[PDB]
Amino acid sequence: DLADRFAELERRYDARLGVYVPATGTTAAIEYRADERFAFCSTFKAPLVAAVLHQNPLTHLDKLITYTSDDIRSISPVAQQHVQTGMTIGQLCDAAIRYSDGTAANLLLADLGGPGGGTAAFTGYLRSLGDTVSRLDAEEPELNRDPPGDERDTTTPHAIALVLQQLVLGNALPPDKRALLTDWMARNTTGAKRIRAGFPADWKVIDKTGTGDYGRANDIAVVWSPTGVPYVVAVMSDRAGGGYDAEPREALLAEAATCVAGVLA
Amino acid sequence: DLADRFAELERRYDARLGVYVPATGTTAAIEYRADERFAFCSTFKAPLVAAVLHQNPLTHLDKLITYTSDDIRSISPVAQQHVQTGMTIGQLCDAAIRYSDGTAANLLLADLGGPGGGTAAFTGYLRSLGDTVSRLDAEEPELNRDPPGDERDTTTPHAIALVLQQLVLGNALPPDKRALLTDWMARNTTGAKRIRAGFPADWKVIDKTGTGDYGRANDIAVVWSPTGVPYVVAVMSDRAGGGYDAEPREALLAEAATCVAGVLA
Amino acid sequence: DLADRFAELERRYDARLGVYVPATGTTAAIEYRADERFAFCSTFKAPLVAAVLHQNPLTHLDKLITYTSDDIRSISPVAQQHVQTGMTIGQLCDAAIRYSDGTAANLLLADLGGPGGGTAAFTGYLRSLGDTVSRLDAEEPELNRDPPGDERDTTTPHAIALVLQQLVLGNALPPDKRALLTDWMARNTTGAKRIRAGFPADWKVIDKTGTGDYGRANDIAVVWSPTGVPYVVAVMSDRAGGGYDAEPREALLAEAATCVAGVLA
Amino acid sequence: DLADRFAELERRYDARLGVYVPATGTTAAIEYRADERFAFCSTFKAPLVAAVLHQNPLTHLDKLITYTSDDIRSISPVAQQHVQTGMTIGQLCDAAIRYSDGTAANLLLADLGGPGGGTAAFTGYLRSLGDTVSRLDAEEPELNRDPPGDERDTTTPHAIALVLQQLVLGNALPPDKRALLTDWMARNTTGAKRIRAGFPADWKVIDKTGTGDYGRANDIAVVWSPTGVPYVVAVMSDRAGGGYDAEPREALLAEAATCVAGVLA
Repeated sequence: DLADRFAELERRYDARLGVYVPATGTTAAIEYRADERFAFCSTFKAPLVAAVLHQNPLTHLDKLITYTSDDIRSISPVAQQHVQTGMTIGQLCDAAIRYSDGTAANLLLADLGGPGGGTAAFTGYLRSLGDTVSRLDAEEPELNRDPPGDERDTTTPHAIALVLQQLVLGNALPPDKRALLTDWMARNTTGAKRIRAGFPADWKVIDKTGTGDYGRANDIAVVWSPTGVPYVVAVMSDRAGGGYDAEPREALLAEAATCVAGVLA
Repeated sequence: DLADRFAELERRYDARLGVYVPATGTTAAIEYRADERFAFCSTFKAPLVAAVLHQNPLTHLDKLITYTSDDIRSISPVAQQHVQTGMTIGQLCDAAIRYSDGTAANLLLADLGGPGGGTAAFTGYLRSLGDTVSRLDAEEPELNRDPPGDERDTTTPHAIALVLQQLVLGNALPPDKRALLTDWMARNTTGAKRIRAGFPADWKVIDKTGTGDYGRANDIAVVWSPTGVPYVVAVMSDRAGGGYDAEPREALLAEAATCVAGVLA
Repeated sequence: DLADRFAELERRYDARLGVYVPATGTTAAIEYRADERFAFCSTFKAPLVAAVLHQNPLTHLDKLITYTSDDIRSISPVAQQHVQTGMTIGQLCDAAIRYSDGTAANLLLADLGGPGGGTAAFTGYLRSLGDTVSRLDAEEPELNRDPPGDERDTTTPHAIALVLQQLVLGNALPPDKRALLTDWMARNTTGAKRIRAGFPADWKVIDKTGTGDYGRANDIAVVWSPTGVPYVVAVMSDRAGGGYDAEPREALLAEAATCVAGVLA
Repeated sequence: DLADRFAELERRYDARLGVYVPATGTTAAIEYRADERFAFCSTFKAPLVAAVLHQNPLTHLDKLITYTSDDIRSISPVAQQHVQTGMTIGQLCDAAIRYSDGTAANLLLADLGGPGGGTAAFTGYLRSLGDTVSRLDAEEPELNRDPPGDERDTTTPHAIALVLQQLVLGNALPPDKRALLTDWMARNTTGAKRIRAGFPADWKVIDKTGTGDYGRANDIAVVWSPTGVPYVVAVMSDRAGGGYDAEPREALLAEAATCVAGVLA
């Protein structure tokens, strides 16, 4: 059936594929390696922003945060420009979602506080919505470099999809803060060739990508059918065995998204 | 296999759906009511141009054709504007494909000459390409309103797909004339909500639409995978039971195109 | 001076140009041969529909009208298809506006009744909105062939623009009937290369074209600025020197429309 | 008389507008603050690509360039995705023009070599084409935030228009290399709401945008009339008085482009 093409796509792209689509009232749940651990990568920035939103008032977005030149460690296209000006929490939220700003993510983790620079506070927030599997242990860019098989900084397509469903479609945030998260994901600039490229243009797509070593390429997304029916699509992939320097294949994520669209149509 | 979704689409739209995709080297052929007769409607204008292209040298496209106001007996968005100046054979080809100009099609049939105002000459050209099923018996706009069950002005998704394959992908025309047909189909303006709306934007789509009474809506097309693999997609549909004035449902054709796209990925 | 470009366009196209744009609160009125008589041609079909709407209830649109093949005298892409079934008043309104159906216009004129097949009743309707200049004396297609200098079947850009302003922007019709006129004019299919081709795509354009002998080409339209400010643009032209068979030049109307857009910007 | 509308637009938008259109054989040059200095912003990426093309054979476009995470110090929608794989010189040209990739621009400046990371080499190339005014002193993103009144990283509408004319319309590049520059500018994705939005759709538009702080918004472009006559349109604007955080107003550039189109018609 459909689980055979996923294995076919795995051969043609030499990767390990993970797909989960939560079941709705009208459709059944799509699963393929759904409960196998994949690396969070940049996709954790999606619940991270929601974590800052959940515990703090809206005025917290206007707090100005200053940082130094030693604080930049990974790709940070926005943090590099404001070393003298500083950035507000809201600007750090925009950078972490739409541009995958690594340094902005580290500062938002620090805003959560606690041990591990906010990693313990973040996974603790992950447990509050019922995710007892995911875990964040390092910061950027260390979380992208974990060896295969290591359980640190990992989630699963099943686990990450249900969190995103509660955050965008559920009641994990008041409408209030919920529309801020959704709007940042709608104007994302880093995922044009992934799940968005696999769905027809008349489908609305909001997403948050993830990319790391060992050919790791992820994309969590919420799509809307042309009639307005929403779905949650979690697509993760790595190429463990091809080495640390294995190139990630975005086409595999886009090809799998077309397979999912064929079923939901 | 895929034929369960197609039947689950016929009930939702109160229509009869026909789908055929010729098999390539790596994939099998998709069929659903593939050998059932559907009305040609305006889709015959695509091989009609190929018949005029095939029978004449390239310089024949510069021949000026004159017509009167009585020749405008159907929707003719381009021929209606040049009644005083006349239009060349090449302009008649452009209008019949990109705008589905009914009057332009009738003049091109006259250019083929012969009995039935060129209908016998057109069906003969279809027989030369191996099409032993299709038949054109009337002109515009009579060909659209044949009663259900009548075999006049009908083809089948199997027959029309194999005809289109020889014209675009095969060698039924020399390269110079073949590129003229493909470009006219690429710049079509009437199929934005059919097969084009069912495939992702990174797939190239050239098509020719057809629409008539009894909720008739067809779309023949050639699609190109993002890597460059070509496919032929014939989608035809009617709702004859709903009556002469039944609206055609373009969403059904776009939804079926998304189901097919999921398989070709 | 904008009136120099209009005379420059007249020299470059070998034509006589007429332009009138009613003055709004913020802009001055554009005039060029504004009070010179030009042939109505198909542009009279816009106030003709308003005449049937104004004098008759909405239920009158469902009345079925029967006609014979001898009643088809002018370009009639829709009346030719429904000669056996007949057409309702509402369909005759649709045909007369979106496709410039000549036969549908004659049948709508007959619906106004009176002497001259409804021409005297129609000009009487023009007098009710304050237009003491325009006059319709013949039917289709005779009104398109009046010799130059003849005052029959003529209007002026000044007169026709102020009439159109009352019908779309004014209170000449109640809201329920006004929306029917605007919707047919918005989905017009015969004016894509005239006023529409001269304004940028972010401007909304509704129009009704006219074309006749002696190189007659007209276009009356209501445009909306990207911010929502409405304007009325009347553009008419003929080439009463190139002879009876002189080709009309659509580019002249489109070029003049870009000149007007430059002033309203 | 066009400079009065430009002055009204400056008051309407709280901005300073600069417009220059080089004179052709039949038309005179349009000027408004044509010799006043405006900030280059991203518009320098167009002649920068031409400088790299000019100094190297076509095979140099295949040279692979590698970079680190610190090379991403600005918005780089393409360079952020290929930091692991590296990008050839040709992709850097595509990214710097079609996506305004800041990091791709910095790498191309480095390919020119010399003092100042290639800025001195770039300004030298402008002097070879006769540009005695422009000057590039910094890299991205420092060049976008020079204080008002500072002459660094500035050009003029007069100077930038003549440079673009030599590169697209002149002989500053051989035909094989000229078509590469022209094709990249035709497929631009960042200028849909500027000069392109001010010209009618039947005009061909290739452009390169620029945006920075102090409300800086630029668009240099080459437009083609529907008959095929080309024009060069340089439109620059800033709102320095409103401060560093002043919003740029794209509508002003699109509105001014509509004023120019009315004159060139």
